[PDB]
Amino acid sequence: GPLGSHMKGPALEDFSHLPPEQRRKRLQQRIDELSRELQKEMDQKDALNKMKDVYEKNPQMGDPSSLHPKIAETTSNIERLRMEIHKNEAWLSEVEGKVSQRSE
Repeated sequence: GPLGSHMKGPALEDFSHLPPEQRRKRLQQRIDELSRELQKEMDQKDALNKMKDVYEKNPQMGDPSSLHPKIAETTSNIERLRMEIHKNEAWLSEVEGKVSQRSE
């Protein structure tokens, strides 16, 4: 089944198996991790872009093309982490719209 929740290990695209209130609490914690993780990668990219420039202005360091895989993967992790923030926010859009567990 294409909709059989084919998730990549710890990368859950669900969090629905727990109730909205408990859910959003974990979503906030997930966003916490991902945003803090992303902060590293975003900085890492700028560092790599800076580093690349150093390799360009001063080949003393080495070859800038050897840093192309660096920037590529670094940016890929940036996208990866950011979209994982988005998925959480997407669920929050639902969860925070229905914080009540229906009627009593």
